[PDB]
Amino acid sequence: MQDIDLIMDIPVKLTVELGRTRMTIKELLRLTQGSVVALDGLAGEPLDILINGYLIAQGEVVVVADKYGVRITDIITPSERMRRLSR
Amino acid sequence: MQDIDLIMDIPVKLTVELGRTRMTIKELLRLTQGSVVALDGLAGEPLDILINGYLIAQGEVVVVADKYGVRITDIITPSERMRRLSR
Amino acid sequence: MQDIDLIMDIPVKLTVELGRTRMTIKELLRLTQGSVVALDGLAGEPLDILINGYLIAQGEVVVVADKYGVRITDIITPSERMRRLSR
Amino acid sequence: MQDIDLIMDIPVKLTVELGRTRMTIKELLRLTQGSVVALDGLAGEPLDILINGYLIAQGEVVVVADKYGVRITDIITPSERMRRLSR
Amino acid sequence: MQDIDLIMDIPVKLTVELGRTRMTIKELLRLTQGSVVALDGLAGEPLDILINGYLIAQGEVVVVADKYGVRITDIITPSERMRRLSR
Amino acid sequence: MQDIDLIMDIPVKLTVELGRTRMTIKELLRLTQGSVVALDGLAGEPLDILINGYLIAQGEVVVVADKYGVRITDIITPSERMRRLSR
Amino acid sequence: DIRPYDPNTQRRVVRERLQALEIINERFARQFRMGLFNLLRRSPDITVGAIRIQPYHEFARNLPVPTNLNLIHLKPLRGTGLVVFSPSLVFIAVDNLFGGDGRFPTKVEGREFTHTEQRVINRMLKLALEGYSDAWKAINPLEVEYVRSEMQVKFTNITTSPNDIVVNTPFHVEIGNLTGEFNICLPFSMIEPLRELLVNPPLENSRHEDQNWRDNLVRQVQHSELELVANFADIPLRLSQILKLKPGDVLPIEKPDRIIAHVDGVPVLTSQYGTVNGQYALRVEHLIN
Amino acid sequence: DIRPYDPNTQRRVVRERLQALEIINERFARQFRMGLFNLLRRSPDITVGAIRIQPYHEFARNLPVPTNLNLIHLKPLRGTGLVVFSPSLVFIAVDNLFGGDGRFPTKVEGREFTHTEQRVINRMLKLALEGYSDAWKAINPLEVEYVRSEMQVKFTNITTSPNDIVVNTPFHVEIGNLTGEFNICLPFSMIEPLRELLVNPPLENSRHEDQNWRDNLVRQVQHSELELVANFADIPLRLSQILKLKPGDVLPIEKPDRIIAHVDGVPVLTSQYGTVNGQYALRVEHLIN
Repeated sequence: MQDIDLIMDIPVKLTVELGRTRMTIKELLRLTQGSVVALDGLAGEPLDILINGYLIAQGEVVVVADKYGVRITDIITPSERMRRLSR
Repeated sequence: MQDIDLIMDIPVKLTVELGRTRMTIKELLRLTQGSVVALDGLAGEPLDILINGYLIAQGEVVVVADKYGVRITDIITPSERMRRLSR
Repeated sequence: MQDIDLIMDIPVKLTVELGRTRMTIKELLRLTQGSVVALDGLAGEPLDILINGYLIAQGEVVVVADKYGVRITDIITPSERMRRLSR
Repeated sequence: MQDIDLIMDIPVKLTVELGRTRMTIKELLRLTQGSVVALDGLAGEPLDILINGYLIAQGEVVVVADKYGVRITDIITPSERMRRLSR
Repeated sequence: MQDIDLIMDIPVKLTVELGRTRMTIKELLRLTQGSVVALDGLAGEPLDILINGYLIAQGEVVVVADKYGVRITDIITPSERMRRLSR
Repeated sequence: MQDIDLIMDIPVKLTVELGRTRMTIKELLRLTQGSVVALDGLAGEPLDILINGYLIAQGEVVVVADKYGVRITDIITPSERMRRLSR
Repeated sequence: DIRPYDPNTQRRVVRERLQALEIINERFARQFRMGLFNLLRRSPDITVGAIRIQPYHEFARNLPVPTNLNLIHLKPLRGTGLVVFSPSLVFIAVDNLFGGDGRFPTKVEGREFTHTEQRVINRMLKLALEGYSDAWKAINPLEVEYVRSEMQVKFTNITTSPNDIVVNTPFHVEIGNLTGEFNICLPFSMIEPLRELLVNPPLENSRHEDQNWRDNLVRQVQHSELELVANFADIPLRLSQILKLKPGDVLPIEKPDRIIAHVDGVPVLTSQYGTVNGQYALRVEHLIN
Repeated sequence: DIRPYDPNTQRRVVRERLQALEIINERFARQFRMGLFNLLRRSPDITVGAIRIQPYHEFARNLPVPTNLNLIHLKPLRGTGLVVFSPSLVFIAVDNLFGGDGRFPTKVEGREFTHTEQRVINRMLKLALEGYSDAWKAINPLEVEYVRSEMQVKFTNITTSPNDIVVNTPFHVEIGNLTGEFNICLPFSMIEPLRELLVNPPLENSRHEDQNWRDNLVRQVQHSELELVANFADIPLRLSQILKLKPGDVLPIEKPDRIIAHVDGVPVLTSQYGTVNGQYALRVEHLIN
């Protein structure tokens, strides 16, 4: 509608997250330069795409001539979103 | 539509601006504690309302029992928006 | 230094923000002429002062003979800035 | 008309802009002699042509026997002008 | 026409000149603070109005509530323009 | 020096400008005989003094027995000149 | 609930009880009673008035004109304190020091204090300063240094704004029919860092025990848990594009030289992505400091 | 709103309250009261008149003829200040210094001051100068140096134009039925650089704190953002050509040896265009200074 066009003039910010993990503060203090930290996500899984910190879609990492890119694959339809938030 | 409902779940940020002004850096350095700085806007003029830094409407300042509030009065329809951006 | 003097000749823009709030787009559509919108900030709190959209200090609202003014009170030293950005 | 002829006797000034970019003042201070600064525009894009600071047309860069020249290609018709100003 | 409307969106600059005179550089060096310099124009004569340094009309000086104003009186039709340029 | 004396023999032209303003061509066409046009400058402000179209000093308007005169007051030192050209 | 905003209006800030400040005031009252009895050769009666929290202008408007105002600094805290002596108390002290019996009631003058009266005020001020310093020492080390004496709010601006919150503790001195009063005013910002110390009642010193308590608290908190999130990169886009996200859509992003690790939106370090043990890894480079 | 212009007319400039100037005037009044009591052996009463802002000619027309005018310089500020002594005050001082009781009313003379009266005026002037210097020292270091004494506006032109704005602070001196008056006049341009210091009320010294405040303000502003625009070249043309801009139209331009970088119309440096990383680049050469 016309208000969709009005908010179209408003820029927004997109965020791509590689993964997430949980650990104690003591473990973080144990970490030093060159330390290795694992993530919950596996290899080849689509990465989360966030708009102002809200996940809306998923994509795959590509490189464009010198720049990283995300190839959108799937959405976060309410059933899947509720399932992943329940975790 | 359904995508309007989808983006409804996405929170946004609103910004209220009292006014704007222009000055040199030397004048800013001259400013000290307790200094007085004027603004382009006059008294009683509606204040700008910004969504993620984009002006969408104007309102008037009110106080709600202990908290400031903005009473929306007018919009920033494209003619007025272009006129005020041309300034 | 001399480069401080050089950039002094360069004018900058100052922005004063009354407050901020978050709401859904559906709530904004529900809003009409004369609607009342609340803000996160309370009454009497110092207002944010922004230079090109970056907060650098806080002040209090005064009126100069017919014109609004801001009476600077405090700064946004890195500890407080990080604390308020974490919110 | 006759007033078009009258203003024809009045000379005007034309400005050609290679490109535009945005950066912080701190980054500018970091810049030294021989520093490299990028621009938003890409390679081969038509350059903006400005009359007294107002964009009216676009052209392509050519060299005339020892002197640079602009080969006009397109106009800034209101739809495109509004689209590029919205950016 | 439509191009008149297009150039209407282009702002222009207007210049009002009180008068003109000719003197040697030695006389200018003789001039000090508070010195008196005469002009060719007489008292009550219409002042020249220039657009980007080109004379197009003449007017009379008025004051608007605190601001000087020019009350347009006559034009610079080609016969008069040639006559005054021949001087 | 001796070349200052040589150029002293060369006469120059001085220009006094009452004020300046900006308007559209359509507004100028709307103007008729007896129309009132405002200027950016206020009442009592020193007028610009131009040598061959270059501002070098400011003065105040006086009348000498039947002839207008300019009473020089201040200069256009580079800081003020840059500040007023930035406008 | 909805009210119109007035820039010339301000609200209050609940209650800020300072039991330690009251204890310091009582100790200073005892010391000053002893000092005044020593000085004037007569036994005074000092009553500690209720501690008052009010804007600076409200305190200023209640001060009789002229009044003796003394500027003091409570080192190492930053600010300027004020000691207020009413003209009646100064007149009583002058009368007592010069053999006056106090039978004659004091006459309103509204005149600047004489240099002899200035010396009387200084004699009172030194003892008051010693007493207050000793009283404050019981809870926290402080040094009081007098700056200058003024007779009007014109010579004030101890505070940046007239509406700034200040703490005023009145004291009433009685050596007979006399009921003289002196006040101590301190800006709230000066005592703001020591708010925790002044609010809760003091306990026994046990400085080593308190240090051990803090060490144990630090040790226990070290085993707490959080969530570490690393943002790969960010993209500026528009909502219309978001409405058109489909499989296979490629969005260009800027290549991040370093990966910044954030904890609840708080950056903690910058690293680089890697592949170790079949999972993504971050090679820590520098901590955010 | 529309009015006809008259070159012999001028307007006013709002209000320019100087609280610091009033405080300096009060301190100078105290010092001068002490000095006059020391000199004339009688207690004077000095009242500070309201500070006045008016054109120079308006101040000149109110001065009785003849009057004692003294030229002073407030170093390091550039200009010439004036100290105005009314003939009545000089006559009162002469009468007091020579045993006159003041019973006889003063007679209008309109005559030049005698050299003895000149020495009386100099004796007053030295004390006034010391007092005013001491008063100004409290807020900013200044030195006052007397230049010469004149008895008419003929010998003036402290100001370039008669309509220049000056600041006049009257003072009323009373040592009985006498109500003598002296004035201090200063051009506005002399105190223009110190306008910020004089307008807002002074605070505590805290010079190190103020320097730290300025340093923090500088540091925070250093992270601000702007827009950098480089103009390739400029062309002089006409509007008729602009109406005929079409695809393929070639317009000759002068080859720029250097590319000037402007920020909101403010040149900052000159550079040369280049092609680096597939995008246009500017090799910075010299900064605009």
